Amino acid sequence: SMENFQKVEKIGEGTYGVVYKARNKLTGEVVALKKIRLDTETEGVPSTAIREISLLKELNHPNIVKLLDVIHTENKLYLVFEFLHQDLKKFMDASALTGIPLPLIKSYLFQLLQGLAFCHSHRVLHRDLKPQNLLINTEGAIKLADFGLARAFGVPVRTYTHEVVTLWYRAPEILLGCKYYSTAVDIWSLGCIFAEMVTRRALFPGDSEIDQLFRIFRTLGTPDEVVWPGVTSMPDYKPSFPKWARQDFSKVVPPLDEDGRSLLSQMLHYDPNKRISAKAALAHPFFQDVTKPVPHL
Amino acid sequence: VPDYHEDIHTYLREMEVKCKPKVGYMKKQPDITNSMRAILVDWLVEVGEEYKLQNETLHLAVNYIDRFLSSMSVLRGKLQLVGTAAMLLASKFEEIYPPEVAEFVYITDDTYTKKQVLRMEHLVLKVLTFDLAAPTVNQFLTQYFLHQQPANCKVESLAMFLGELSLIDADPYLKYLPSVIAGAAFHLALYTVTGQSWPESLIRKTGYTLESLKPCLMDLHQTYLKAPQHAQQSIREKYKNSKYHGVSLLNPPETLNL
Ligand SMILES: CN[C@@H]1C[C@H]2O[C@@](C)([C@@H]1OC)n1c3ccccc3c3c4c(c5c6ccccc6n2c5c31)C(=O)N[C@@H]4O
Repeated sequence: SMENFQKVEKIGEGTYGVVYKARNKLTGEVVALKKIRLDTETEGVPSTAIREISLLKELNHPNIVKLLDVIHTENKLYLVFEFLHQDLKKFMDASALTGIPLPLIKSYLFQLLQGLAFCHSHRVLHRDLKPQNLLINTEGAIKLADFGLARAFGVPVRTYTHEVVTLWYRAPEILLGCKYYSTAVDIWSLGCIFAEMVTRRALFPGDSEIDQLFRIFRTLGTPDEVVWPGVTSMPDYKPSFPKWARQDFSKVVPPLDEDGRSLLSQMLHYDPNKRISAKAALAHPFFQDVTKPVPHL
Repeated sequence: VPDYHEDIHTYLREMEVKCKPKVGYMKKQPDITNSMRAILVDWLVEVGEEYKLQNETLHLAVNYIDRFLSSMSVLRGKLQLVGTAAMLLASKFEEIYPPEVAEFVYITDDTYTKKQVLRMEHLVLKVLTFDLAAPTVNQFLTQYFLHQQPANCKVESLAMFLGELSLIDADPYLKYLPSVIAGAAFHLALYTVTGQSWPESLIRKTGYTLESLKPCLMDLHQTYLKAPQHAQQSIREKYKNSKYHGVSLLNPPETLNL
C-alpha cells in the first residue's frame, strides 16, 4: 500500500500521528503522510481521526489542505495529504525583521476567509485556527490544516465539547462557558490571526482562561448588556470582573488603515451573532484591491 | 449557521442522496430479515437510553448499518456485532463523551470479544469508505423546527419520536430520504398537537408540499396509529420520559384530512 511512497524526512508530529514529507515514486508528487498509530487492545481508531478523515473528504477547496488518500492496514492508518512548504508561524518568525507586506496579509486573509466560508457552508467547525495550522506554499496559497479538532455541526447547534481552541485564539463565548457556540468561534480566531499577521505578535497571549479573558477585556472593553445581551447571564460571568474601557481601535493594531480596522473590529465583536461571518467578510472593502502576491520563499 | 442555514440545507440535500442505503437490500440478504433488523434497532434504542446518547448518534448508527448491509451480506449471529461497531463509530463521531469500547463489549452480554468489535469497527470504516457525516432525519427536523410560529416543545419532541419510529421499519421507510421523512414527521407532529399544517415557509425552503409528502405521510400516519401494537416498544417507552415531554402518550389523530 505504502510501496509507492518514499519517505524523505520527518516534518512534524501530533498526539497519534507522525507527519513525514514523502514522494510518490510513480507520479513524482510530493505529499505529506500522517502516520496514525492504531491499537486493537484499547480503543480502536481515535475519534479525532474518525472526524478528521470523514470531514476532510467532504472539504475539497483550494484553501483547505487536501486529503488525497487514506491507506489502511490492521496496524496503521496512513493519511496522504497535499504537501505545503511551511506554516504561517515559521513564515512570521522569518519575517520578524521587516514584517509581512500589507498586500500579502490581505491575500492571506482573503484566502483564509474563503476556506473558512467553505467549511461553515458545509457544516464544519475547525476549532483550532492558529498560525501553526495554516500552511503556505511557494505560489502564495495559504490553506487550512489539521482538522483533528473539527466537528460537523447541526443547524441550531447544540452543546459541544467545551475544551476547545488553543487559548490565545479562543473566543470569549467559550471562555465564558456559553451553552452554545458556533461558526463565530472560527472567525474570532482569524481576527486574532489577522492582528498577529500585522504585528508579528499574538494579540491576546494569556496564560489561563481568566488571564485570556482579562487581556481581551482590557483591549476591547469589558462587555455589558448593551454591547452583548446575555453576557451577564453566561455561566462563567462574574459581576466582580473589572470594568475596562474600550480602547481606541487604532491603538490595538497601529499600522492598520481604516478598512482593516473596520474589518478587524467586525471579527472581534463580542456578541457571536453580530461578529461577521467569513462569507460576509469576503465582500469587505478591505479586500477591494486584493491580488495573490506570491511572497519570496 | 443563520448566515449558512440555506447553504447547509442545500448541501445536506445533495448528501442524503449520496448516503442513501439501497431500498431493496433485505431481499438480497439470505440470512436476515426486516424483522431481525427491527430487533437490532430497538436494542440500539435501549443502548442509546442506557448510555444517554444523543438521538443523532442513534440515527447515524442506523444509517451506517443500512449502508453496510447494502453491500455486505451478513449472518444472523453477526448482525449485532455490525450494530455494535456502527454505534461505537456513531458515538466517536457525534458524542462529547463516547462510551469506552469495554462498555460496548459489555452491552453485548459476552456474545463477542473486544477484538471482534474493533475489527468490525475497521471493516465498517472500509465499507463506508469513511463517509460518516451522513444527514439524518434528526438534522432536517432540527432545521424545520426553526419555522414554528410559536415554538412548541411538544411538536418538536413528537416529531423526533415519529422520526425515531421510522428507523425501525425498513419496509416502507428505506424508500424515503431523511428530508422527506422529517417533512412528514414535522407535519404529523404539528397537526396532532396544534391542528396546524406543513407551513408555507417550509414549502419555499424545501420545495416539498403536503402533496409531495403524502405517500410517506400515509405510511407514517399508519405507523403512529399501530405503534402501541408493534413487536418493538423501546422507542414508545423512551418517549414516555419527561425529557421528551411524554409525547408517546399523546393520542394520534384518526384522520389526516388530506
Ligand atoms: C506547524 N504544526 C505542524 C507542522 C508539521 O506537522 C503538522 C503536525 C503541523 O502542521 C499543521 N502537520 C499536520 C497535522 C495534522 C494534519 C496534517 C498535517 C500537516 C500537513 C503538512 C505539514 C508540513 C509541511 C511542511 C513543514 C511542516 C509541516 N507540518 C505539516 C502537518 C502538509 O504539507 N500537508 C499536511 O496537511
